[PDB]
Amino acid sequence: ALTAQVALVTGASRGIGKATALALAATGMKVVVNYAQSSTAADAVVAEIIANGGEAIAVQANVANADEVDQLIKTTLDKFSRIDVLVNNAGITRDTLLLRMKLEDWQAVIDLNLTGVFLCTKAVSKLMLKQKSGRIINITSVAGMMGNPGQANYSAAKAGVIGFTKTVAKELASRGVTVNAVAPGFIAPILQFIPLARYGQPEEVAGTIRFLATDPAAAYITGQTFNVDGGMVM
Amino acid sequence: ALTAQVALVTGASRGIGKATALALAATGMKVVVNYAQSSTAADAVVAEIIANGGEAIAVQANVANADEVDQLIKTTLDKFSRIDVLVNNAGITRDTLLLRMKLEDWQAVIDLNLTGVFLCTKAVSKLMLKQKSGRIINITSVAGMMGNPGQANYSAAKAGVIGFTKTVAKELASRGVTVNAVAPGFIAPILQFIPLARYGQPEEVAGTIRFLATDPAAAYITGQTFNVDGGMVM
Repeated sequence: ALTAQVALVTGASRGIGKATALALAATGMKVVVNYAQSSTAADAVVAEIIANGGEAIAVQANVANADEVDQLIKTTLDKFSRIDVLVNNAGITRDTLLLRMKLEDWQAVIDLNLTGVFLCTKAVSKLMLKQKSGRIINITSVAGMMGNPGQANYSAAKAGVIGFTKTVAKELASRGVTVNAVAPGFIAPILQFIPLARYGQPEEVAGTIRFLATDPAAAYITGQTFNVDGGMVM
Repeated sequence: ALTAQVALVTGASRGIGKATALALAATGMKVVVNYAQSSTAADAVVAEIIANGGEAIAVQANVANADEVDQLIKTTLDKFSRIDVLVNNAGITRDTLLLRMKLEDWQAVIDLNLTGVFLCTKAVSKLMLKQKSGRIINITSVAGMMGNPGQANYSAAKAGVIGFTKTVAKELASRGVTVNAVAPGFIAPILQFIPLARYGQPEEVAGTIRFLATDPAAAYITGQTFNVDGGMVM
């Protein structure tokens, strides 16, 4: 039951991750609020969760580093003893046109946004396969789907995440574990590409993540990419 | 509020349509259960909605016919005075290989599955534009997305619905009206194409439709095709 389930959300301190943490806890899930450096933001997310009648803890971990991913999971299990949903939300950008892009700026975006997804997903997969249940939601981006100048690294990483999602969905499906992606568009030069003529709100992405993560209907949904983008892609 | 909102569901007497009527009504919406020739079954859907504390009426119309569609809308408006969501679920199959496919069987499938969607969507569009709110969900099919031998007509119609969905999404967006599609897979030879290794249940398609139709998060979602297919397409 949702009130006994546990969610791990990476980079959950602000924006989409914060809203996702709040949304998941609102369904009754216990939530691990992961952060890299911004402990204060994370503590405030936890506080809000507790104020609204839920449980949560803030755990520091840079999810580009395997060692720290292990510890993030370890701490999550110590406190809550299980993991039911993983939301891979941690990411960075280092925008620059291709011809100016330093290797380190390519590599840092690949390391966290793509390899970080591999590391966390591999770590929770074993747990989910054992208990024969689980839902994994990877945060991709419209940039990954349509391309966007100045983001050759970010779009490569985010598209990588989508391909990774489809494969892992197929690997874990026999145990009923779902694996999906959510693609936010422009979330609070731009509006001409957004039919709904406004920026999205983080709650709107969070609500969609929460549908995939917790709705009984989404037990039969896996390997998909759900866009929350005002109509930007299709 | 959902408790004062009105949903029209076409082809609602059984299967995905019936589960959808029940799901929307459980959020508190007043539901019009449209049927063509299954009045007894439609009455039973209405009864169950009412028995669970909701509001619904059954209304006869063959939505392939432009006149019956306007009568459907009129009766709906006479009773509930507004339409906030439309679910275009009515459809038929006339399966055969292309080389044996009679024009009449091609045409009948195009008339209901694609042209029926045009008629209902246009009819409610003006209502939704004027009141500056509304959500339209078109039921498509994985057959329209991937192709399926024996279904040149059904796949053409259902792909058409998707292209239609995208255009209408763009047209109605400025008023905040969303237009999406839901692609069911195999819903209760075949299982090799479904990673989750089972048939879907009607309630799982209905819950996804209900999310798009009623969830605040889905206000920023338009022009999308949400697959409920156990992973069949990606």
